[PDB]
Amino acid sequence: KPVSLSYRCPCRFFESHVARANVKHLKILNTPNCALQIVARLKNNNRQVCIDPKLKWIQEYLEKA
Amino acid sequence: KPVSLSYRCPCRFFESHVARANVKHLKILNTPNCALQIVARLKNNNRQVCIDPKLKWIQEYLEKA
Amino acid sequence: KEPCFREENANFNKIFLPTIYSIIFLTGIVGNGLVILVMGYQKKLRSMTDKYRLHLSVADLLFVITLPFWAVDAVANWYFGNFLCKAVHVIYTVNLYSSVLILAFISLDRYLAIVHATNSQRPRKLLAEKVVYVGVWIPALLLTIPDFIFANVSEADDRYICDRFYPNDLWVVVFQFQHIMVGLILPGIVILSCYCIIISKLSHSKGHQKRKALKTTVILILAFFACWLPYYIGISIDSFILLEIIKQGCEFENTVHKWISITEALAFFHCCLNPILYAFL
Amino acid sequence: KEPCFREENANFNKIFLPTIYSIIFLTGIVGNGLVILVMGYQKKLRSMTDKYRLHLSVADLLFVITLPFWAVDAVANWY
Amino acid sequence: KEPCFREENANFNKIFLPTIYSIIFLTGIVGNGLVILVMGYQKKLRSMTDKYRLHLSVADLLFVITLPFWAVDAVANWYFGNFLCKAVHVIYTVNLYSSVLILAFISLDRYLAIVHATNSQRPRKLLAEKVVYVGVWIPALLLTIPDFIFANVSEADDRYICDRFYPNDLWVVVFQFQHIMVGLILPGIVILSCYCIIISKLSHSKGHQKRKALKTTVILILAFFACWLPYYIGISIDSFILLEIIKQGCEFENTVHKWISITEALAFFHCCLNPILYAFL
Repeated sequence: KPVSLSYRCPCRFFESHVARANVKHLKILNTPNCALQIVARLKNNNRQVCIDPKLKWIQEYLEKA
Repeated sequence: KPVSLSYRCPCRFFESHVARANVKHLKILNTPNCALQIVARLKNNNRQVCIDPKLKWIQEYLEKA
Repeated sequence: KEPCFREENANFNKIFLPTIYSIIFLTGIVGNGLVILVMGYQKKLRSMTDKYRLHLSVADLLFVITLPFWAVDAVANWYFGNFLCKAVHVIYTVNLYSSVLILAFISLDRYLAIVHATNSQRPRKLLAEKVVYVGVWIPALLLTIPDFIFANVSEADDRYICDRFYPNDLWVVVFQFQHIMVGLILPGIVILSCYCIIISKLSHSKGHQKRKALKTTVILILAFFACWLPYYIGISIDSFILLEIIKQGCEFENTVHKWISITEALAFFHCCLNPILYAFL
Repeated sequence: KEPCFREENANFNKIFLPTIYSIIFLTGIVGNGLVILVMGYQKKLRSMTDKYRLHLSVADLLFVITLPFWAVDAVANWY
Repeated sequence: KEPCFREENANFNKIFLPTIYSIIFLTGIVGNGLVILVMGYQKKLRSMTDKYRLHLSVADLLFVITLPFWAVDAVANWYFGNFLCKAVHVIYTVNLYSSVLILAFISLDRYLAIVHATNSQRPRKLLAEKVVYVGVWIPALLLTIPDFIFANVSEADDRYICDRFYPNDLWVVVFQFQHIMVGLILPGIVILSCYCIIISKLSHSKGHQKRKALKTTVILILAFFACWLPYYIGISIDSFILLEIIKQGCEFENTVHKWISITEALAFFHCCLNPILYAFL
């Protein structure tokens, strides 16, 4: 089945431009056997936007634990 | 100031009994001068509950990234 | 920059899908059983085309054996493990590629029969006896090696679903475009080329009675492509939804997924129309 | 006198339109190609009706060679 | 368990706090400058009580010097860096402990004067000159070592809040309990016990006029403790909100926070009543 009806990623908006000052509480979605979908809310626009799992600010925020 | 009121973090009721299957979206709150606050939205009750930073399920979810 | 808006619904889909699966499975297994018993076991074939239709009915019977597993996947949750999931996926992929390679071989055989009606009878028998296997089964089995590798069972919200899982979205885009390519473009171009040559060469004849063999053939091919056209259109729209071209559509992407499921259910009517054409003339 | 209330939707329309455009483009291309190749190139016409149908098929082929541009306009951005 | 959601945009606090702060600052600088100019530089002091009141006015002057920094931190946010934050915090802490240690010393001096009115005059002079410094100022400064260490300014969402930062909530609970204990319990017990001894030993007198000077001291101590009581009750209730006793209240916790802010704004009126008791008699 080369269509893949179910099991869809929120693996889309891999934006490198991430503002750590405007970033609100990031939500790491618990999707098993997928990429780490880190949907981080933005405090500037009050809208949920995806962040790629390679940003330095997101890596520092994850490692600050 | 012997009392302290302005910086008071949402680090209340750090429970150690959280189900990894019931943990839907572990939202890691990004705040300064505070600990690793990880508020996870449950699936059975749809209510946010605090999770301890030494939890094995939270450690595995952080290490999955 | 909103990731998904994941939303399930599928209230009508979860019951409309196994109904269509059940009627298609029942008439497909009945028609393919009668075709295999009459034209394959008793060797009652008279014309040349029926051997290709026997191969198509064999692949059809193989697919409709595993169609009730898709019905159980639709209405209920998958409980058959990973080996049966792999077997169902490889059977579906090999049938989907095999049937359109049968139709390509039938168009090539009709081109050899109509145009070169004098000197081409020995290559027709060789083509339909020995070259047919290495044309329609060997290239079909090499296109399901990633289906052999990447099909497994993952862990959704206690769902145990069966699907192909890829390391990244680029593999999904590449394999969707490859599926579109091999399933539609090149065999459709080949079928169009031989039919254009046949139609251009038929005008020199004085309205010959050879059109009776052509009529069922063009009816079968046109019905197959009419069944498979909206599914391929939906797959092309989803593949262009990927690579950020029409990325404004999120609920539009959900509608695309719903229509892809609906005309993927409706595209399985390509099975039963091969013995239905044998019931008629 | 509210001015427009201009609201988009077209979720089903934006996928239904290129589908119908694709089937109509395909069968128009096939039919008009066979009609032009049989009755226009080989001059296999018998009655006087078929010349008018040849003109109609020529205009039909002219329209359906630009029909996929309408399909691309329907689904995605104009380029 | 909703953790805190500490964002309630309490607008009346931000307009009410600097008004009270400016009023207390103005009356504190005027009254304490007048008291230090009259009884500290011109040597207008007569009795033994006025030296301790001079020390109280010195600590009062020290706190009302840094009160406009608290007003600026109330309506604006902190712009003065970390050194001024440390100095303001340590000055507030030494004044807060020093005032109640002065009042305990005045109560003990009154106990020595009323009961031992014959043989205790040279211990009173020693208690007013020499051992008073190591009595009040030395234990007040040694109680500000965590105030010296843990007071800093954070990197906020452009507020840069000036507050004492602790490694964990256990240190907050321990230091809140220590602040409650040293600020209210032991000096209050000492003052109450020595005043009970004073009242019990005053009934044997034949209505003497030696209790005329006792009225100002009990008025000052009662006004100080009536000013500081609701803030202590609010922070005791907040400390019991911590360590999981009244955990079911969250909006109740925010109400306790607002109560602490309002009562702490009203608890700085102990700076008002030290020269007002010199304005009257």
